[PDB]
Amino acid sequence: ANQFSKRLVHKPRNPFEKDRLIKEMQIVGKFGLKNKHELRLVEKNFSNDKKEARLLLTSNKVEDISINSRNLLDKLCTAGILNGIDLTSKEEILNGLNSILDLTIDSYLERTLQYKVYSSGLAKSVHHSRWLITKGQISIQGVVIKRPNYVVKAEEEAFIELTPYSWSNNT
Amino acid sequence: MNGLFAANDLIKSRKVKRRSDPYYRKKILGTKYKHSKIGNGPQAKGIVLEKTGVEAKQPNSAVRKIVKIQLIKTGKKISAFVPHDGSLNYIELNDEVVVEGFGKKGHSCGDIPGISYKVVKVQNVSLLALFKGKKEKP
Amino acid sequence: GINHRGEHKRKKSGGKSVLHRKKRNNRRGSQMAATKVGSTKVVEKRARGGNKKYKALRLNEGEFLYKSGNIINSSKIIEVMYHPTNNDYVRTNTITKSSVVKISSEGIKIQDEEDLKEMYEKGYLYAVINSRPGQVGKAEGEILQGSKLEFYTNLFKK
Amino acid sequence: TGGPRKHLNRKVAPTSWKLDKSIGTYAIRPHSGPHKKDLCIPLAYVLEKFLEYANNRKEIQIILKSKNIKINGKIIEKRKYPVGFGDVLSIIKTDEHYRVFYGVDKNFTFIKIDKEEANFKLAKVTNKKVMYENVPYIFTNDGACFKYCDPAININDTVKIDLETRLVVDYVSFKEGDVVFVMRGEDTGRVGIIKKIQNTTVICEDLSNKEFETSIDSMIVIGDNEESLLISLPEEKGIRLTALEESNLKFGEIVE
RNA sequence: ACCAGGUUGAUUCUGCCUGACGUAGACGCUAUUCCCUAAGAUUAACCCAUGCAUGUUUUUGAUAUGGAAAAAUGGACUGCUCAGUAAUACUCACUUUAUUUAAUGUAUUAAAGUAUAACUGCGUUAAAGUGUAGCAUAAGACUAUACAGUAAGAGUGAGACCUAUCAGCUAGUUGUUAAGGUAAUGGCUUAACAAGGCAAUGACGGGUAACGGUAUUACUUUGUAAUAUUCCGGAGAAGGAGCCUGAGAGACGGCUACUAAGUCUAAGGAUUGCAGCAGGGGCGAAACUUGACCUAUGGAUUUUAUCUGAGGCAGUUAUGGGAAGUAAUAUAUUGUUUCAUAUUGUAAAAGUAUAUGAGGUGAUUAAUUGGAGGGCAAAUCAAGUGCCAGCAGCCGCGGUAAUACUUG
Ligand SMILES: [Mg+2]
Ligand SMILES: [Mg+2]
Ligand SMILES: [Mg+2]
Ligand SMILES: [Mg+2]
Ligand SMILES: [Mg+2]
Ligand SMILES: [Mg+2]
Ligand SMILES: [Mg+2]
Ligand SMILES: [Mg+2]
Ligand SMILES: [Mg+2]
Ligand SMILES: [Mg+2]
Ligand SMILES: [Mg+2]
Ligand SMILES: [Mg+2]
Ligand SMILES: [Mg+2]
Ligand SMILES: [Mg+2]
Ligand SMILES: [Mg+2]
Ligand SMILES: [Mg+2]
Ligand SMILES: [Mg+2]
Ligand SMILES: [Mg+2]
Ligand SMILES: [Mg+2]
Repeated sequence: ANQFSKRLVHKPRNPFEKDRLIKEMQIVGKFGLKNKHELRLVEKNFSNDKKEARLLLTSNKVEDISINSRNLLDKLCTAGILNGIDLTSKEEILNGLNSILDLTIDSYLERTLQYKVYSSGLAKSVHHSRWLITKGQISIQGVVIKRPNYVVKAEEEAFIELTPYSWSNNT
Repeated sequence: MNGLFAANDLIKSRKVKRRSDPYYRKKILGTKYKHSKIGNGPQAKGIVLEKTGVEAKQPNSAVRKIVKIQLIKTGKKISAFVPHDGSLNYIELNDEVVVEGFGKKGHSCGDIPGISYKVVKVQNVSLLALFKGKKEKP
Repeated sequence: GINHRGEHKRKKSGGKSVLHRKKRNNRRGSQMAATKVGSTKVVEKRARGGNKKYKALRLNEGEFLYKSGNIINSSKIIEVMYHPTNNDYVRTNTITKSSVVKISSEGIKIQDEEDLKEMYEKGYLYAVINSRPGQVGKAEGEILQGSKLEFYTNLFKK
Repeated sequence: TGGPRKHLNRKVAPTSWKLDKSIGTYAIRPHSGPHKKDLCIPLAYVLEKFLEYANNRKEIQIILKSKNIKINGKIIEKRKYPVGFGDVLSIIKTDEHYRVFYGVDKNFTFIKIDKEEANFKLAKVTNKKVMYENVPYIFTNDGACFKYCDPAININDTVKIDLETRLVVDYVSFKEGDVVFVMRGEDTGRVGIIKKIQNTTVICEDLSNKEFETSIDSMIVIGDNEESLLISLPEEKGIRLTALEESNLKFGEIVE
């Protein structure tokens, strides 16, 4: 269809496997997701950089080790899935793409604002966070967010608080 | 015909061998415009004329209930199969029906012989819902 | 009315051709205007984007140039002697480009040459037109002298 | 289509006009003028987008009918007037003057200049022949004619127009080792030193000591020497660093 | 970067059918929000009731303080559709010393007499339109070229679907000389002469349910397939032909004739083209309001107040893609939607956002669709019927104990 109306993700290849539904149901109940569909969105972009990580190891260009690969390592580091590395040194750039292949789906699924509340002391359960966010009681440093699947970047991690003027506080 | 400068002899030879594909042969002759039974569409309309039954093939034994209609778009006569139990009691003569196909690429499936169409609507009432009992027939 | 398109002709191989659009106004033609001899008459034309053209229906007293003495003088036009492409124009007296004529030698002051002397006793001399009459609107030409007179006189009626 | 076109579309608009490809559908088709189709911009976009003096269509007519806008020393009140390359526009009020040439990233810029530079103008000769009654003539790029000039000015040399008396005042000849300015091609806005002049291209040297080749029609020499510098240069001076050094300044250089 | 079931008393192969998965249209059942995005292309390039989409401007000033006419300027752009065309149309690379250009920019040159309107006044016909007077009476009309700049015409070469039950084809056809005509090259047209031109590297024929590229989607190990849909280009206004004005029309919300369909009449005559926006009829399996407006982007020769069904803003529809709901902590506590109200906002009205009000419920205002022998996740659970009624894409169940039909 048109660009505004194409679809992003399809059905899996084998609809009924007992060896696939058991593995995935351990992820839904642990992280607290409502649809099987919304799990499929976060794994495809996990596949797409791994499609790009393989090419940069095999590039024979002298500048591709300098530009696009360094433009690969930053984007994960701003969201904070990767921890941090020195971009001036050449040999650690090789280590950065080699560390990329050792990730999982849970490295992406853990930096979500629903789970990141419960891992802090604000929420008791993960289901306590989904019921709390939608009423509008939780705020980042200036903004009041109502989307539990909002990705939390690296620098904005420590500044999660309650809303100061909500009924969840005293006022 | 394996050579570096033999592209003119390779394309001319491989077009001849491609004509023995049984799916590709019907695309060249255009048989779906020439010898189509219903036209080119998902459904059709018709007028009922008879209510008759047929007998299925061996080794099974039953009586399959069908209906002989006449289409509007082309004007031909054709037979369709009533697809559910106790559904023929709704049907009266001099009425309109809607016809849907079986889904086996123009062939007959099951043990019903020579018939490739089934009824879906009677008087703009869904026969799948009317068997469930949600609606009533006027 | 009269087109100058090229879409109607056959191919290089000889196969037929097919059209796909109607007649355009860009390639537009006209009919032939045959300039006769008589009393003078000039009509005007309108061409594409102004640019007026003049056509002459009946022409008289054309201008000619003497090559040896290098002067220009007017003379009358009497008869036509030769026309290259079609030999029927000599009986209908039509003047076109490069068709030799017969002019009066009254106002002309000629030098003393051997060839022109015998015709100069009578009234007539020879000239050849060099301008497009139907589009410029007036005739100009040269007087025959020397071996150029030797070439045309083999083609005369005799 | 039996005649000319009068409507232009925003998607086929030039990207150097810095327009948004958002909600609009049509764009202003400017008038015919001295400049080409590439080096011209409409006037109504200048008072709206680049300069910020008006908000809607009504305030455009207020500044234009008040007769303060002065392009090449002339008052103009038409919003469809094309502003070309190199011309100096000014307001009579507030003594504000600008020169118009491209930036570094193939976009139009406006640079505030001084009143000593506000007088003159630069152009480039393209053709020269002698007209009727034995009078010499020199034809520039924009279409102005000039007679009785110095015979040392050749076909490719540049001139200096006084813009008030409309007389040729100074000229700079065309040779090697001259500072140059480019305005077209894949490389626009480069300022360079001439090293080798070929018959159709020129082999040049950037201020960052690089190299590029460019046809002769796309350049204009602004000075014979580095110390001349007849005009004022832009702030970047047209260096246009590569994407490697843009990747070097962000993250530091690669230690080896 | 992945395979499974089916030929035999059992085994190994070739070979096909079927299951699992995409992309465009139609259909059955069920639906609470918000933002974005789409809607008579497929059959009929079939016929249309009604209403509306092209006029501006002191240039002069209607026995008339601001409007009659006449002049000037644009109606050839914009918008709608895909019938025809297999290449002449389109894309790319070149040429035009072989050509034309109103409105634009810079320069060169030159400088008394003569109509018709509006007005006043006599009329005509069913209608549609038109006539005779007042020596009637106004403004107007009787410079030429260069070089840039936009716009267009004309050439050369290369690329592009199926068919041999289509193997020979072409006579203004191929060339020479000359003329006419065009703004211009050219058998573009006409005289005279000559016999040339193309083909298994597919000529000449036949078919298409064939408008060409492109932005953009899929699937991939050197690349295939779709592309009416965004944008550029070409062709047509019931079917054919011809022409006026004009810088630019072989123009159709301009004129003339013939063919197919009509409509008004007082019977002598007069008249119409919705593949423009709404809307109706027919056709079909198949597609929306006979709605408001110049707010923003534009066009009309300076466009700050004129016009603008181009173009915006709202209503109807499971056309699709997003951010979300229908509970949480241990009967109880707290508190999301279905209700209303301020401000912001709108051309004027919605709507979104920020704040504020009440009432008390998750058996509620707040969940459906398909399946349970194998492929293929899930019952030899119960009651009826007995090769009947029926189910099953393929293999296959139904003969009084059916996990394979009907109900729970
Ligand atoms: Mg199927
Ligand atoms: Mg149609
Ligand atoms: Mg008038
Ligand atoms: Mg079609
Ligand atoms: Mg067609
Ligand atoms: Mg009169
Ligand atoms: Mg002949
Ligand atoms: Mg296409
Ligand atoms: Mg029609
Ligand atoms: Mg038109
Ligand atoms: Mg047309
Ligand atoms: Mg016509
Ligand atoms: Mg019409
Ligand atoms: Mg319509
Ligand atoms: Mg529909
Ligand atoms: Mg159920
Ligand atoms: Mg199982
Ligand atoms: Mg089935
Ligand atoms: Mg089953």
